Amino acid sequence: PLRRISIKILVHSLFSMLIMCTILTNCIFMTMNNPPDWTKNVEYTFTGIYTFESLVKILARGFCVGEFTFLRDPWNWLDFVVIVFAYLTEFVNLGNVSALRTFRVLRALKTISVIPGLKTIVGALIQSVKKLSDVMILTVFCLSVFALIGLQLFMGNLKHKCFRNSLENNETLESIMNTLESEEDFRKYFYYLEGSKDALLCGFSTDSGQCPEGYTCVKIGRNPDYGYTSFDTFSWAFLALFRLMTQDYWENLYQQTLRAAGKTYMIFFVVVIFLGSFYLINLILAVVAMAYEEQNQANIECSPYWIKFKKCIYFIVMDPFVDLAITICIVLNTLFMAMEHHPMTEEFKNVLAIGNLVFTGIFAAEMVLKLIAMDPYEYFQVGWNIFDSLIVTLSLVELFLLSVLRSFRLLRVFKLAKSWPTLNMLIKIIGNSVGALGNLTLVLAIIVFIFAVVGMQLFGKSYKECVCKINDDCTLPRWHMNDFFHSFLIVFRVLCGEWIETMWDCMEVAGQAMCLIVYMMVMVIGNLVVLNLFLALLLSSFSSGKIWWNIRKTCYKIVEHSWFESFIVLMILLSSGALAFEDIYIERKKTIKIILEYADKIFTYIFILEMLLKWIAYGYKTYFTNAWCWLDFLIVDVSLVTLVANTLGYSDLGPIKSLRTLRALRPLRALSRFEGMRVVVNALIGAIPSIMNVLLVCLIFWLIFSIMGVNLFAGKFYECINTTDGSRFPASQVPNRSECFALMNVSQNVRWKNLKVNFDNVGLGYLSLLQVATFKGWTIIMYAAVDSVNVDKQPKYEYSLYMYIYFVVFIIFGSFFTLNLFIGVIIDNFNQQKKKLGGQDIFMTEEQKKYYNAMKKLGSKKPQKPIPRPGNKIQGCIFDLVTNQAFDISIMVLICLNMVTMMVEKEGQSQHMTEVLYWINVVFIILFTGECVLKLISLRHYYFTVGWNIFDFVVVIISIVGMFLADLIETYFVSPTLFRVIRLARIGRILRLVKGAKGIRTLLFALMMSLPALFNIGLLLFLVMFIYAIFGMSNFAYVKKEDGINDMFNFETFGNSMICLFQITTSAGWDGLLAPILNSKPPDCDPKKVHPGSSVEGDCGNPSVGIFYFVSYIIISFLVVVNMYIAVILENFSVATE
Amino acid sequence: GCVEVDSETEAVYGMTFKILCISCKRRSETNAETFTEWTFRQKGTEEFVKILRYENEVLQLEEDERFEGRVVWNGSRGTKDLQDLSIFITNVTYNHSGDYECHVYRLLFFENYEHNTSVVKKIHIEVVDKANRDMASIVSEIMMYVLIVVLTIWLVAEMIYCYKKIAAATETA
Amino acid sequence: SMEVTVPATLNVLNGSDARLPCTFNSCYTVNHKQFSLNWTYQECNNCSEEMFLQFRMKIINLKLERFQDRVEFSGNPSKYDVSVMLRNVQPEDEGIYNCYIMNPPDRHRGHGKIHLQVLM
Ligand SMILES: C/C(O)=N/c1cccc(/N=c2/ncnc(N3CCC(OCc4ccc(OC(F)(F)F)cc4)CC3)[nH]2)c1C
Ligand SMILES: *[C@@H]1O[C@H](CO)[C@@H](O[C@@H]2O[C@H](CO)[C@@H](O)[C@H](O)[C@H]2NC(C)=O)[C@H](O)[C@H]1NC(C)=O
Ligand SMILES: *[C@@H]1O[C@H](CO)[C@@H](O[C@@H]2O[C@H](CO)[C@@H](O)[C@H](O)[C@H]2NC(C)=O)[C@H](O)[C@H]1NC(C)=O
Ligand SMILES: *[C@@H]1O[C@H](CO)[C@@H](O)[C@H](O)[C@H]1NC(C)=O
Ligand SMILES: *[C@@H]1O[C@H](CO)[C@@H](O)[C@H](O)[C@H]1NC(C)=O
Ligand SMILES: *[C@@H]1O[C@H](CO)[C@@H](O)[C@H](O)[C@H]1NC(C)=O
Ligand SMILES: *[C@@H]1O[C@H](CO)[C@@H](O)[C@H](O)[C@H]1NC(C)=O
Ligand SMILES: *[C@@H]1O[C@H](CO)[C@@H](O)[C@H](O)[C@H]1NC(C)=O
Repeated sequence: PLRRISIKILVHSLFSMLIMCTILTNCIFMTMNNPPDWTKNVEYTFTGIYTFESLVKILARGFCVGEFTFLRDPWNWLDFVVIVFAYLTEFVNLGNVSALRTFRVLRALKTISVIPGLKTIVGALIQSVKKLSDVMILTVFCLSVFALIGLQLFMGNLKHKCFRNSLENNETLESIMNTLESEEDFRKYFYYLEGSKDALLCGFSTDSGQCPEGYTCVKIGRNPDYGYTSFDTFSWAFLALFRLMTQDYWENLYQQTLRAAGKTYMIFFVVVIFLGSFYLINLILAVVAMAYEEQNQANIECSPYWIKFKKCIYFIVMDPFVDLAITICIVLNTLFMAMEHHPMTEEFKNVLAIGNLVFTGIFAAEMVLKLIAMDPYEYFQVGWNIFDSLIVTLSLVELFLLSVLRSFRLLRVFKLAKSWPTLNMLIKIIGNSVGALGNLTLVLAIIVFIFAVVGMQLFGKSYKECVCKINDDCTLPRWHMNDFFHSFLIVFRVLCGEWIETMWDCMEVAGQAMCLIVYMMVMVIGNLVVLNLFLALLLSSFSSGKIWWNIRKTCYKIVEHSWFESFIVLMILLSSGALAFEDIYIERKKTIKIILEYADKIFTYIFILEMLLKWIAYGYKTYFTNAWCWLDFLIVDVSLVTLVANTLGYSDLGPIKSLRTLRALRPLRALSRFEGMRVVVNALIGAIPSIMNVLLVCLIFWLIFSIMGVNLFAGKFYECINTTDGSRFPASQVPNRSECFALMNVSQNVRWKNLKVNFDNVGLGYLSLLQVATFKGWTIIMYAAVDSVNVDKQPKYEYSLYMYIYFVVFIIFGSFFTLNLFIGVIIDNFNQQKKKLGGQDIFMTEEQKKYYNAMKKLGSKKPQKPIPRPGNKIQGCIFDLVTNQAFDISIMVLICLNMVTMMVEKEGQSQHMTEVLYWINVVFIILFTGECVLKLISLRHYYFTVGWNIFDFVVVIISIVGMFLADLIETYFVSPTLFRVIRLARIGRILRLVKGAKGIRTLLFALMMSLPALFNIGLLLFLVMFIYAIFGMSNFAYVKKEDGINDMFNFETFGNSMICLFQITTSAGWDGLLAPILNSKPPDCDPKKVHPGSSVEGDCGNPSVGIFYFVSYIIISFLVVVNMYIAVILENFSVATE
Repeated sequence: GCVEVDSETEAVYGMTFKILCISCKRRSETNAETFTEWTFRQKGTEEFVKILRYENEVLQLEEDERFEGRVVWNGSRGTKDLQDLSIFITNVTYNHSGDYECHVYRLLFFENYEHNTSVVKKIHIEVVDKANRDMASIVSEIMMYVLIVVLTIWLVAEMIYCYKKIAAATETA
Repeated sequence: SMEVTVPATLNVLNGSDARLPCTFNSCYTVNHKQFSLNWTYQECNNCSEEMFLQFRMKIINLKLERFQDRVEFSGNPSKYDVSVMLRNVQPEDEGIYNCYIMNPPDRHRGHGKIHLQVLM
């Protein structure tokens, strides 16, 4: 009988709602980190209602059967595990108190089963990972291959330390190393570049360097970053290269590996980034988007006086014109609030105030007028009417009533969405997020909550037990898992790709095993799964006599002769290369200096002759109706201007000296010639109008965000840094500027300094939002905002601590949503273009297109004639033994074991292990050559007719020659670098693995197909990098060295400028590179320095051109990243379907 | 940053000349401490006579009358980390012809470590009466003009060639 | 309290060697100037404590008359080990042995207490 009451209370809306509210209260209580004493019995009531739900459903389902119908659906295994773990932890349990407390966190995953639909959407997540399988297999394969490369190339190189030369007390390296352990003792013997926890690396090559005077490079001690940044073992190499693939802080590994092993390993980092990192991130995106869209489409398919007043007002509101009137009022109010900054005269202040109150009075008048004109019920009927009502109420709450009070006027700007179709699309997607895929945003919120509380329960005790490992002040770091808020912040900062800097600290405090487990789970499930689903979703949603005439004729013939065109291409290349040599080392090599100064005149003359020939051959009409000819004509005119200036003399005067730096634009004449660059420029030119539309929408989005940020953080970043150490004063003394200045004239070395990228005005706010949205430089702004107190007050450590939610909201919307919106609209535009152009790709020339067609022609559906068996029967049995699948898989397993014996190597291995590994490698080589030579004895005339067979031949040849060359090196010569780079030949034997792994051979063929469009994009990116590097060498050479700019990385020569620019291409470290430029106006500088060896003066850069340079370069690099992203997506689609 | 550039090895009589000796550090952040000493031998002499030593910021000159009153410091100012030891000669004479030697006694500074290095720059200058423009510059200018001439000659050659060819093709109809 | 673990009771035959084993565990790395270990003996629960061995930059054996020269240090402190050895145990050695460990920078002081009983 009561089984009926059980089922009838089980199936019930309010029953499900009460369990929902109970588990949300559970999720509220699981974030206490130290629950009070009165909470044990309420936790008991939680357990009681959970077990009451459980016994209710078992009474409804089982009836002494063995819970068959209750456990046939796995979603109740969750409930059962929850209740049993709760009971065993209530009764006697073991000592792993935190590691068993954390198990009650599935009371948060119970929400997935309680709330409807979430079951289906987590089903979609688990269906997407099943397709992500093969991409993850290929990801770990390439990560391990590049980890072996980096191992063989930099094993121990990160141990290089500049050790002393004058050792006292007859000590030696070992005698002091086994003696010293405190970091001050380490500092007394190594270099330790003024602040870094790790000793500075040096190098034996002439370029890497540079151990100072009295120090000699030697590899002793621990690798940098507590010992976690290293290539010594295959494990640490795989971790550092996963760090590179997810581009997490890869800029520091770049700088360290170059400083230790040589500047010529920029090649290794270029290959690693522009193949592994980019191609793999975008391959994950391609496969996630494919699975998502396939499942998505498979899813889809005085009463008279009052009425006279009413008539009068409803007629005078004059619908078709008062709309535009209040629209321009809204736009002027936007741009009137936008002119508020921290340095403000009281005149500007009261002007802003009166303008704002006038505008809000106008708004209130109009809104109330039309409300009682068209019937408050009919008014409140409409969303925009109720929005304007809300806005006027929040405005009038500032009648006679802190900046969050006023900063809710900002969202007036959305009123423009009714007239703005691009803002309509933006409103559509922003509302869709809380509507149709509110399920996905809720699943993300639940996952982030669960990982926050899991990380807290695991590691927050250790963080407090002793930070003294990861801190010297023995206080909590910035990003610690000790509170729920900070655990959530860490999970957010790992959703953004910045896991490693916090994983190091967490590893040091609480064990590498648990920290790797937790952070790898967070990273994978967030980034490579869910935060990819959002972008794939936006992508899918946006998817859905008369001698003159013969003179002109012969001139046309000569000008369009291929010989003349190639001659001018060669001269363009020469005249552009002639710019690499003019760096700070040009006061030396005076012979080449003079040679280039005369070659520049020769080039000016040649290009003027070409311009005049093109004139005489085309006509002024055909010339000046061509953008390429217009650009060439402009550059030739600038060249002629500077030439006639330097020839007439009297020319080092201001404007013409500035015109001289525009010689950096000489490489632009190569766009017109190289059609690879020309087609990518045409694609970008076709895409630029939609870009401009969405860019205006996102600029006004960011303007809303930046006016909010300015109201929040205007002038609250000034702190008293103590110039020697770079440490903010303790805020117990000197709590404000008036005490900072007393300190500054009682002592000599304190500087009340700003942050130089802040929210002091809307321009700097746009810059700070750019940094926060790029995630490269955001942390200094976040720290200063959360420390902010007031305008002229010394910050206090996390005094606000909740402007972190301002930054979280700004990321989630302005950065996340708008950059994914950029991507969506740009892919939609590129697909519109690909369809307009007859269905052809839009990044390849036509020669490249037919190359790529004949390339994809290898995607044969036909199995080729295997080979004709020989008549000689012993060779025939050899033949079948060779061809059998057992033989194939045996060779595969031998290759895997070769990979394993390459992995097992490490730094500081003993001589016995080294020699036994040598002998295992040589026997591997012998058996590999044996199998290849016997299959050749079988297929003498038919073996080399296959690409994989010729690759096998090539790799066995290169491996045998590398090992015999190591033998000959031993016997004859001495070259460690060449030794290692020749040992690198044996990696082909492992690269043979993709012969049989089809799920990764397919994606390798996809990358090979994408290679031509990638080459055109790389041509254009290299020309943009050349132009920017020449601009760098001209302007930003001689800047002060800080952050990103040092001896190894700066714009002083072409090598240094191109390595800095390749670092920036991935947006990595662009804030650090821009920070030494942004400072002028001493004491940020010395504007009249000497710089021995050159006539240049002053060691800072113009902030205007610095900001322009770096912002424009990161935006152009973003657009070409989108270009390569589209190439990857298109070719993955192609290889999958065909 | 700093850059070591070689001095100019050809003075001219009755004029002024700045002898370059730039010796920068391997790491510019280091807080070194440097002074300098100059030794000089005339042409056809077996000696190396000290002429002028620049210590922390005082430049005191030796008893040599071959340089007395016609030489002044032309290096780093008020730094105490000199890194640029360049000497200026006013009213160059015929006796300013020989091998100079630039001593750089750089005593660095570290945590509890004070290195003591020394680099020696030797500069040989030969005074003349008229400034001879260097053969590299003269051949570069001659080659510039030669290349301009041969390029325009190639241009006009192909011009008239194609022109009379297409004229023969024009009067074919 | 500091993670000090020692056998609460240690039963040893008269004439045998008695290792008094205690484990001290704390975060950080031990410092020689910083790490200090003290051992005391009492004949009974309420009895006055007699220090018999200390670590202060090195082991100091106080050579108490009551032990003759039978006390030895038996532990590598860097390992969190501070055990002592009492050779050729005698009936009068019965009593309470206390290990006190104060380790900078750890503010807390560990304390292990062993009741040594001498068989017959
Ligand atoms: C928002 C976001 O990250 N969506 C995803 C998510 C996952 C994969 C993915 N595809 C990627 N493929 C290859 N490399 C990358 N990274 C490197 C470049 C990073 O962007 C820096 C940037 C610079 C200037 C910008 O423009 C400006 F200045 F802000 F206006 C905007 C951005 C993003 C990560 N990403 C994308 C694009
Ligand atoms: C800024 O920091 C430096 C050290 O980082 C402080 O310099 C110390 O000053 C005290 C008192 O004069 C000396 O006893 C120390 O020897 C100094 N240390 C060093 C490394 O020089 C300086 O005092 C700080 N600024 C202010 C205003 O206190
Ligand atoms: C800025 O901070 C200072 C430091 O406490 C405040 O101190 C005032 O002036 C002297 C400091 O020597 C104190 O004896 C006074 O008692 C302080 N004034 C008050 C009203 O308490 C100062 O008030 C702060 N604000 C400023 C200077 O505007
Ligand atoms: C410091 O105080 C002196 C007088 O006490 C004053 O002349 C000087 O201008 C002050 N300096 C600053 C930076 O306020
Ligand atoms: C060298 O000295 C002259 C005057 O003797 C001075 O005008 C010149 O500026 C000095 N050179 C440098 C580089 O300071
Ligand atoms: C150099 O000095 C001589 C006299 O010693 C004098 O006649 C001559 O004019 C001077 N020339 C210059 C350039 O100082
Ligand atoms: C230069 O040297 C010659 C001898 O070599 C000497 O006679 C002459 O006096 C010197 N010049 C000066 C200005 O002392
Ligand atoms: C060593 O330093 C002393 C002064 O401290 C100096 O006189 C001497 O020339 C230096 N020696 C070297 C070789 O640098």
